[PDB]
Amino acid sequence: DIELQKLALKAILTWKSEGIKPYQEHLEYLLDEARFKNELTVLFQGDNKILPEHRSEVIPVLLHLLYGRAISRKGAASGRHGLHATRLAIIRQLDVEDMGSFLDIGLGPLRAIRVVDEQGVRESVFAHEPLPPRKQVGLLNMLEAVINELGTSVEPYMDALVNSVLYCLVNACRKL
Amino acid sequence: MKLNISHPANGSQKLIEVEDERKLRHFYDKRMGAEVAGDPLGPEWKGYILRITGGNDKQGFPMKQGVIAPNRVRLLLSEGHSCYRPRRDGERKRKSVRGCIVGPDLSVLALSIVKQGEQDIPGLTDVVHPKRLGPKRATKIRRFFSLSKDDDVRKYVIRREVQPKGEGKKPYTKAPRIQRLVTPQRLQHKRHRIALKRRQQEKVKEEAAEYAQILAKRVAEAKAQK
Amino acid sequence: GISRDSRHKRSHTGAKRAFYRKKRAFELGRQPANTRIGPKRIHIVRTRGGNHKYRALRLDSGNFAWGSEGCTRKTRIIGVVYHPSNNELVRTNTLTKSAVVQIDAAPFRQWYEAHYGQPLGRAAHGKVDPALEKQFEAGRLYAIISSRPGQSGRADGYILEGEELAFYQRKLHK
Amino acid sequence: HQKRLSAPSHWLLDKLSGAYAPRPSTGPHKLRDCMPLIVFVRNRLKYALNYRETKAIMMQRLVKVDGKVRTDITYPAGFMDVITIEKTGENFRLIYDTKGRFTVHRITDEEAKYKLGKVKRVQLGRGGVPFLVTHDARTIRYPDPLIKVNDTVKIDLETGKITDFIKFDTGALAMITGGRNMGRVGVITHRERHDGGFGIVHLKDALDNTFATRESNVFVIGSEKPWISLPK
Amino acid sequence: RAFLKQPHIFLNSKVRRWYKDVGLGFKTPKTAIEGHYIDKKCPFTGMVSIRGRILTGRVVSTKMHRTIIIRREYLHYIPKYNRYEKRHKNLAAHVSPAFRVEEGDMVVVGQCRPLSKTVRFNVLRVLPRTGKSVKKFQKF
Amino acid sequence: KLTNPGPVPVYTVAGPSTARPLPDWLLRRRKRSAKYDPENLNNFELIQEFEFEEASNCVRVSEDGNWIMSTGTYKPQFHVHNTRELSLSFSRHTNSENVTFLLLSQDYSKSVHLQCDRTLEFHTPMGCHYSIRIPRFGRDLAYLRQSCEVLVPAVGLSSDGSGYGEVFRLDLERGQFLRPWQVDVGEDEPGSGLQGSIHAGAVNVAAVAENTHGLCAFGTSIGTVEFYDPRSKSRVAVLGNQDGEITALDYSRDGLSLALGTSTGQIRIFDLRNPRPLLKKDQGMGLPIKNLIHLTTPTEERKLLSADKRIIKIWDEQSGDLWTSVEPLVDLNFVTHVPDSGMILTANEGKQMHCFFIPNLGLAPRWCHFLDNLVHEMESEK
Amino acid sequence: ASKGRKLRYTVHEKLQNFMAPEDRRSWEEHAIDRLFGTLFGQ
RNA sequence: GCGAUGGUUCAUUCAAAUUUCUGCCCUAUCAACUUUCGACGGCUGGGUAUUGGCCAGCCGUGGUGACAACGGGUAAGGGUUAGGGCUCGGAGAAGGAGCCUGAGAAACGGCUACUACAUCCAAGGAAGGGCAGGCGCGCAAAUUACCCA
RNA sequence: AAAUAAGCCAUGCGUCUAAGUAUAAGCAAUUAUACAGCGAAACUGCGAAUGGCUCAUUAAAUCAGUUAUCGUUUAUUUGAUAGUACCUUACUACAUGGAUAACCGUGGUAAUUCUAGAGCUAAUACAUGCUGAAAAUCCCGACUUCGGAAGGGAUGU
Repeated sequence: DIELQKLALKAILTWKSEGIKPYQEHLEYLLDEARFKNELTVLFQGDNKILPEHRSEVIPVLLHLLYGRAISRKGAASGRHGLHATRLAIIRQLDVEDMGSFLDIGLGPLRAIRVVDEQGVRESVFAHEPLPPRKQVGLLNMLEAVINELGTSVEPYMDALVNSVLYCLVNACRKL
Repeated sequence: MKLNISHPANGSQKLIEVEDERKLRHFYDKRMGAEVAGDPLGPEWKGYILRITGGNDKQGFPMKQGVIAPNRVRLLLSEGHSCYRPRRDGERKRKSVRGCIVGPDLSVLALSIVKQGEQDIPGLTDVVHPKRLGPKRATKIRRFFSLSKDDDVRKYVIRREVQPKGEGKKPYTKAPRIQRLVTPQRLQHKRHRIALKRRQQEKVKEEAAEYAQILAKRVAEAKAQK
Repeated sequence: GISRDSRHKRSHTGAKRAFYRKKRAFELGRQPANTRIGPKRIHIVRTRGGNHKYRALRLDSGNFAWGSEGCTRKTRIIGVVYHPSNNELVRTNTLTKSAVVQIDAAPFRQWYEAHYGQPLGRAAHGKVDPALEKQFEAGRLYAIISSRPGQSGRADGYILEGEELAFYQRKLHK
Repeated sequence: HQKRLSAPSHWLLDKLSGAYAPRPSTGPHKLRDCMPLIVFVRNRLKYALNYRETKAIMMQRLVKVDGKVRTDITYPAGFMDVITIEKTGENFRLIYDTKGRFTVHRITDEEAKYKLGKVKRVQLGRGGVPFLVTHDARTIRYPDPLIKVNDTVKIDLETGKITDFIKFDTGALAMITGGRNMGRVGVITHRERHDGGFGIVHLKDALDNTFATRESNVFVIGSEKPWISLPK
Repeated sequence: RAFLKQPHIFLNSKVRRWYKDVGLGFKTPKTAIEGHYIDKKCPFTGMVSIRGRILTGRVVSTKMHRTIIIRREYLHYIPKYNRYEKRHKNLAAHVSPAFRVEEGDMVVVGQCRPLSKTVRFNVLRVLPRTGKSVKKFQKF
Repeated sequence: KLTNPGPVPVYTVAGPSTARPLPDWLLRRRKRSAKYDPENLNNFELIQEFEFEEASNCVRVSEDGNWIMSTGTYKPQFHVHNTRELSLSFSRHTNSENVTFLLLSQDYSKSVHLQCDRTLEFHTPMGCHYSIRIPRFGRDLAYLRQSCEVLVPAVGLSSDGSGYGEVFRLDLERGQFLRPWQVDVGEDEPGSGLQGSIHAGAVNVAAVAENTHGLCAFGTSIGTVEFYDPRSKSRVAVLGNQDGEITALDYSRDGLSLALGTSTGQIRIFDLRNPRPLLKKDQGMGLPIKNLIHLTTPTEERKLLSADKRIIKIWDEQSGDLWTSVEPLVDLNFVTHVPDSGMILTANEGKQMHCFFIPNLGLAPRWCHFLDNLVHEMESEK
Repeated sequence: ASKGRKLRYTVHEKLQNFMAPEDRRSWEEHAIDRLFGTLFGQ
């Protein structure tokens, strides 16, 4: 929700840290709903790029906010140009190192999931649902965008993506 | 400088004659919208603090907020500004207005009491004035009376009784015709709109299917000629 | 005073003419927009038929087409390199049509390593002309502007590749 | 607000209707190829007397033009518009005569139900669909795929669909609606291309007068097949 | 100068030439089919469309950057003399480099959109004749 | 009104709030349709309609001090503000986006500007006395008052004669272009046009004095500042080879010392007789400095510095210590000061033209007295 | 040759009597010509 | 379910803008004219609703003319065919300069500044720029008519 | 039914339909009370590219015939017209907002809406606008009893 995101960002700025201090103007324009796509290419590929000294300070806040903007259904159009290009324009500009925290906020309960053990199939895991069938669809669309925007650089993140995609696939194959 | 003092929270207002400019010296060099204490004005104003909201100097010129000159200035006023109304659309007119600064040359000072004191001004703080009209749209009636989903605004609307002519007949009630009230006429209008949409899409479907079969028939007859 | 009529100029036979008529609103020509590099400053002009054209005066980003591979991405604009018409637009960095300007390369590089996977500028279908590879190792490509920035409100265009790329490199060397 | 003499010579006005003449409002048919409804009601038919009487006829739903109620007084009705009046129970049709003027034709519902309209152009509209534009500015979506330019169409006028079509043909009788040989019902016997603008046809009447009229000014009416009743 | 191009044809692919016929019973010359010049006011290379009037005539001055002037002669009827008189006019036309140019030849031109203050025509057919200089006369 | 620095405060009394403001159409839509709670007291403007909605180019206050002429970008125009009546006197449109104007008379009754489509436009309050095309492009504009003659620099090399480079000068009593004062710029390609090439060939800044001797100082792109003398019509000096393109040129109050500056961001205070610099300062970042003028707090002397990295630093001359520094939050293209004291008017890239107030360099000017009381109220707020 | 590029020295008619020459020079003309000699060369 | 209002695109109508060949009255006490606001191109862009030297950068050498250009004089018809009749046919709103609306104006309807008249006032201030009529000697001659039927 | 002036002098001078917004403290009423009929004021939409006046003129540039727009804009007219859901808010959301005018009051000035301050209230005015639901809607169609369809791809302008 855009109002709750704005009030939450105001509280994050009430936390007064010098890593967030030079980026506040760039932060609030992402929640201003008319200047999101321009502010994305102001943030990345700009003269005011994120400095790698306090990159460790801004990136969790920024990625929770960009995640919320990628979720929100209100201002987006229909079709692909509505919100599919928005998810693609976030993930195409994100770094592969920040993408780990991006998928960390992406996968809530399926972050620490294990599909395969020393034995074959974990039927104890598979005979249980942690997510709604409504909610897995946006997860799979997001991971499709992540993989199609990453390419080879998935190699440091092999251990969880395949567990997620395999869990949703075999839950569907049980539900046929 | 006579003080046109308004209490907006009670909705009352009163003009007060003030002589002895030594009493009015603390109003000097204060911009519009500034908070001044009314304590050095009079003993009946103990605890009052008020904002200054405008005024008219000598020769009756208005005082627009945001002009740093103390004297009378000659602004160019656009459409949606104060101190000027357009005679026609698109008109920018040069008008003289008094600057924001309260000087000695004023005639009336518009004041607004924001915080009272323990004493009541007898004609100002004592009289209550209700609002002229009640709310018209249903959700503002809902937020006013804090209704739930069931309590059906149409009996919770405000009312007013008037006595008409005809040598003193019965009282008569008046009620403001709620705008955002979902009536079955409104719902049937919505249903007729989406029914027009589905009728148009099925007519496009049938005409497209019949064009498909007729076009296949015509190219079959053309290849039968060939 | 700026107009589009032909009543002030001499004829085909070499004769001037009086032909005095007042300037009319269909001979109307407005003042030029030297679109420069900055943050987005666009003013909307209403025109005949009530139709809006977007006079962009300061622009930052536009999308550029690496279309031999099948992508176009929104990238920023660094500074104009050369202009075929004027030198003052090169001096004061004015974005017009058919301007060769250098742009950023990061989304094109990202899409290359995302689709093919072989990294670039740091099997056989992923293949890059080595001049364009030098542009990627610089991290700043040589694009050309195909959209009118003044009469559309955006500075978009395609990237230079092959013969045009080599031609404008030789013209930069000129 | 044109004068009575500057009004065209084919919707007639006598020495009676004042020095001025009504102009037709903008609509389907052209300006100079037009009969307004007030000239049809009170200057041709004389079912009315005055402008206010014509307004009192028009404003109540008593005059229907091409099967729809036409309210405004100077509505253009140029060519072959069936005009249904229900209180009198008549349907008039507009054709021409041999001299070049408007002619009215009384008819009932069976010939009043359809309209013979000449195709102006065929194109591919939005949605990838072929559409058809007649001289009444009627656009028909999804037509029959042989109905090309200068073909005429029997429009249903209760749904508006295509029912039949007559092809442009050397040997099909036609009606002239323009030019110096205006209004001469005869048979198309020859057609010359003249590519580069303004091609012609050579046309003869029933009784051997050859003349050349332009393919814009022609209008196909039927081979023999008088699908509208030309007045006997 | 900028690199001349046919405006919408993708040359730099790693996986042609656009020439339209003018029509009107004309044939495209081989230089207009394959010859590697690029000109946008050419009716076979550029997007210029020929419509309307179709004229002929004899060239005065071939020596100009792709623009020839035609002296068109005609016989005007003066009623005071009740006689025919010679009247010469000068047209201008943009020249494609597809054809082989001569002086004094009889050239066919065609009407297009205004390409300059004078230039409203393009060459379409050249008839190579041994026509002479300004002393030569023929209504044509 | 804001205050940017800690020790010596400046005051952004009027100015754009955001580096990327929205479209004014969308701003008015959200204002008239949404609910907003603005700072009604401290946020204001001081002169009416002191903006252009695109950008701005130059600000000059007259020697009478009653008129502020300012040229800006969309529907390229110049506003004339009467500063006693705190409003627009008028605004007149032009043919293209203006480069640089000067007032000729003590009032606004005569103006001249060098203008982007190679013109010089002379303006009266009646209208516009007609324009003169300069033959080649121009960079700045200066005025010989004692022998009334406009002199503009030019970029590129001349057509015939010598291949030095040129400064176009026309008298106003005589009316014609006299002769281009010939300044060497360097070598250029023999194969080019007559407007030059993209790399070099530019004279940038022309500076003169109007109360002292008035040596016509020019400055060109190969690090060269030149000196010409009036009544000689010929060269006097060529000096100051630097690495950067010379963009600053301004005399002091005495009539001896020069303050020049280069396109990398290095300023040199020279003497007119000593080749070695009196002062050097390498500041800011690599964006080129634009404008430097000397300004006297009533006892001392100090100097401006304005650079397009949004840095305007007021330096000291007697010690060289950085007195104060302002970040205008946007690109700024021109600086001027009110000749009394205190107020720096800056033409920017943004929508609103912004002006700074130094209480510690001077007082509020004679037309906006209450600015000192507003600074006083902000001092109460802190 | 073309539009403005050659300095056509023509006396301009409305540009003829704009401004009067106002000599504002605080130095006394005898010290100034001695100054321009004693620059970096001398 | 029937309409009213509104909406994207394509029509159509009503227009408007350019644009092709021919046709003006006389005159050589008008033979050179254009390049003197570019004069003829072509390339590139800008601006226009669009083409276009219309405008800006680069270069090429032109363009018209004794078959009557150019300059000068000011005295500024077409269609409908017995006939006559009938029909159609630039600049300004006190003076320059700049701006605003709208599908359509460079409205002159408004604004701003300068210039020039002129009105009210409590002397601080504030609003405004036409035609028609009579006299035009002291002696003269057609209604200040009624209605949109 | 024909009926020079230059200068003086007075007088004369929008827009409402059943079909946008009515709590006029406006009129007129009763047999089921948000509104219902008439409806001034005001907000909203339309209108004024002319009716016609004056006077230095326009010498194939206008204008006429004759073309073209494959080089352009078009309110109004009339005709067709829009397949565009889901896509991590769910431990959710499901009668959408705020402004003002008219109005009510307190005034300033010599100076008419020249207007200031204070309190309201509507929209077809300006403005946002995931949702009942495990479906929707397009192209393919194997198998076929006309059966009507297993399941495959896909998501405007």
